[PDB]
Order: sequence, then C-alpha cells, then structure tokens
Amino acid sequence: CGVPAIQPVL
Amino acid sequence: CGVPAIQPVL
Amino acid sequence: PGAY
Amino acid sequence: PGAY
Amino acid sequence: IVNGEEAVPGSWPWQVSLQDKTGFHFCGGSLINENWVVTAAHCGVTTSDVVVAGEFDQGSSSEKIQKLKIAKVFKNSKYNSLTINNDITLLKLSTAASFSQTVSAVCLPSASDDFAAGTTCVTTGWGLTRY
Amino acid sequence: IVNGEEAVPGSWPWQVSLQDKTGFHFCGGSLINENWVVTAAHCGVTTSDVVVAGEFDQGSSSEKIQKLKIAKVFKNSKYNSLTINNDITLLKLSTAASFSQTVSAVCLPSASDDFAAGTTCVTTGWGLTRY
Amino acid sequence: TPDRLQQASLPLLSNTNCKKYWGTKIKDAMICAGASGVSSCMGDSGGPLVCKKNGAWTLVGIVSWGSSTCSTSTPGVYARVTALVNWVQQTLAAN
Amino acid sequence: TPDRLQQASLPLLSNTNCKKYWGTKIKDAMICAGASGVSSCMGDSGGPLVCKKNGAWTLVGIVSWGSSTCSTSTPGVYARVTALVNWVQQTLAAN
Repeated sequence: CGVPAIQPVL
Repeated sequence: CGVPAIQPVL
Repeated sequence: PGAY
Repeated sequence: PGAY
Repeated sequence: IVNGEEAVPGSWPWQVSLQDKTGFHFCGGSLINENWVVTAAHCGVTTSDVVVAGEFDQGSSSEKIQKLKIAKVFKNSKYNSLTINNDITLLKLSTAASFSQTVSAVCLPSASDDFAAGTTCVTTGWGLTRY
Repeated sequence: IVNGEEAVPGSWPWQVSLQDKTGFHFCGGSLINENWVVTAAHCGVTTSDVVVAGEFDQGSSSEKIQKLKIAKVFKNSKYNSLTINNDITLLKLSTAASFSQTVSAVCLPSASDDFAAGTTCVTTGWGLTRY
Repeated sequence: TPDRLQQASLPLLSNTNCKKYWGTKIKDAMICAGASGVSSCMGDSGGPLVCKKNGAWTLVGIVSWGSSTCSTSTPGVYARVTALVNWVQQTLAAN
Repeated sequence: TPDRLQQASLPLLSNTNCKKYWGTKIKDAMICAGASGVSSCMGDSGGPLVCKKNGAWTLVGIVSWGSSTCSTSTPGVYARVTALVNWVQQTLAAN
C-alpha cells in the first residue's frame, strides 16, 4: 500500500 | 394531519 | 459546524 | 457549509 | 433551540428523534405518515440509525416510545453538499409507526402554497439551548 | 483545493470520487483495499451513491474508470454531528475494485504513529479551487 | 442539549431580506426565519418549521443551517418544503 | 469545481497551535494542516491527507471542515486517523 505505480510529481 | 390530539400551548 |  |  | 421554551408533552406528535446505535440524538425529523419520516439530507442517516417517536423527555425510561427501524434512505437527488441546497431526505421505515394521541403526521404544503414574510410559525427540537 | 495544482494522472491511485445517481461529485474518499473505501461521516453517503475509481478528469469520457456500487455504509458510532468529531465512515463495496497502475490502496497508520507538527504532507481532490 | 422537547415561534423572512445577512448562499430551495431573539441550533437539524394553515400545522421548512454560534440575532436557514414537495410525492408514489 | 484532480502539500500543525484559530471546536480526533497559502475547500471532504512514512504514503487525516470561504490563511481540519484506525480494524475484521 502507499506506493503508486505512477509516482507523484510535487 | 397537522392537528395534534394534545394541542400546543404557546 | 455551520449546519444544525 | 463550514464542512468541506 | 436557543431561547425556546419547553413544549407541552405530546403536543407535536410528528416530531421524531434520529438516534445512532449508541443512543445519541444527532438530528430531528417529522412523521409524514405511518411509514415515512422526513429529515435533512445533511444528517447522513444510515440504516443502522433509529427513529424514536412519541418521545418528550430523552432522560425518561418510563415513556411509551416507539423505536422504529429504517428500511431505506432516500436522499434527494438534487441535494448539494457543497451549498447544502435541497437538504431533504426521506426515510422509509421497516416497522410502521402506530399513531396514537402522541404520534401522528404533520401536513405537507402543495407546491402552490405561499407563506408570507412576517408570518409567525413554530420550530421544535432537542438541539442545543445555548452555544 | 485552493491554490493547489494539477496532479500527474493516476499518481494518487487510492483517491476515489463519491458521486450521487445524478453523476454529481459531492465528496472524495480513499481505497484502503479492494473492497473498502474510507470517507467522511458528514458526507452522508447512502447505498444509491456511486464510488468512482481510476478517474483523473471528470470531463473525460475516454478514461477506463471503475464505477463501484456500495453494499453497506458503516458510520463511526462515535461520530458527533453537532461537533463534527470522529468524522469517519467506511464503505463496503458490493463490487470489488480491480487494482491496476491507476487504482490501488493507501496505507493506514498504527494507533501508535506520530506525525510531528511542521511535517509537510499532501491532500488531493476535486473540491472548489476558489470560493 | 435538553432532555425535554423545546419549542419557539419565529417570523418568516423574504429571501431578499435574508440575503442581506447571508448573501449568495441563500438559494431558492431555502427559506429563512428568526433574527427575532430565538434561534434553532446544532442537533435541531432535520426537524420541523411548521406554520398553521386553515387550522392544521403544515410543514413549511426543515432545519438546515444558520449561524455557527446560534446567534438569536441572525436568521436560521431551513429547506423550503414547497420547492421539494413534488419530489416527496413522486418518491412516496413509487415505493 | 475542477474537472482534473488537484493536489497541494501543506504543513501539519499541533492541536494547541490550531486552537488559537479554532478554539474549543478542535477535538482530539482532529488534526489541522494548512494556513500556508493553500486550503482544502468544499467538495474535497472525505478525501485524503497523506504523509510519507518509510517510503509509503500513509493516511494521516480525512478532509472534514475548516474556513467557510476556504481562506488559505487559516488551517483546515481533518479527522485524525490514528484516533480512528482501531475502529477501522475492528470493522474490517468483523465483515
């Protein structure tokens, strides 16, 4: 859980 | 409807 | 709130 | 509102 | 109600109390017939909540009250949570309420009805008496 | 979100959209597993509402989104509508969500976890961008 | 929170007059009342605002929202039943 | 209301510091964040406030309430998940 396949870009 | 058996006292 |  |  | 007064017991027969399974009063409602109560959409009533009818004193254990179960919740499809517009939800009771001197229905207006500004009406409930 | 920015599509896989039968987005939520989404108690979700997963643009008709039905609503028994305290509600899905690159679960903290003031975290949603 | 059922009478206002206190939040399916020394408050929501028409109490509004501190000086806001009664009729008629 | 999903990062605050803006409405099962130039707003409710712990995003709060005009200068209020996680575990474990 908590680790997207498409990482966030902040 | 709308006419209580125990009337309100205001 | 704000709603009741 | 007040709640979101 | 702030600055309200105590009502005569049983004089507002349609007033029901929505309580969660804990017994906590969280919202009021009005019986419109033996199988339907009307309340606010924003109350968030679910089917595990209970509708209490014929109640005057929430602290009394000797009142002949009716604890009715909710079959289905009908949230007005036009309800807007962002603006709190069209804040109305219907509750279909699994158990039908039994009307008596202390339990009965309020009347509904026709879409055409007009209630002029200045008219003195009435509102009831167990909401806070002071904030 | 006011002063937020657009997210990368599919980068917050657990973010779901609660919509009424009208198709109106009224509240967000988070998938905690294939059968459960967590949201706010004050959203007033009912079983006729729908949970949309894998969605980024609410205006697109070409996204492969998942429209999941709600089996049962579980309102935290400690929820207080007067203070809006313990504002959490669980949704059990009748249809199980299918995890993919764009749909998955957020982790839950242990009751013991501490998140220090000053920590920079993130919040997402389709809430108003300006009032 | 009172153990015993409370009551209060209060005047109805026009939406245009109410917009002076609340502005654009006052929509058409809303009707204000109060600003008269009394005020609905938290926990009253969902309850009735009844007016007597032809001898019978008729449901005119449903407690929705208002001041966050329940100020008796500002009007409360209730869902306007006339704008909703058609939906109620439709719902009862189909279940 | 945006068609595309929005995001924003914001600092977490202590309840005692948050009580300066909100007073006694801030309860223990609540956690504030914001007052940083960004703000959750209407329609965001129910959504996530995630913090990255040991490489994974962990659900820390759920958008509940805050300023009525979504002022970026005042902190938003979220349900504190740590105070609720035991109830979630119990609920999942029995259904």
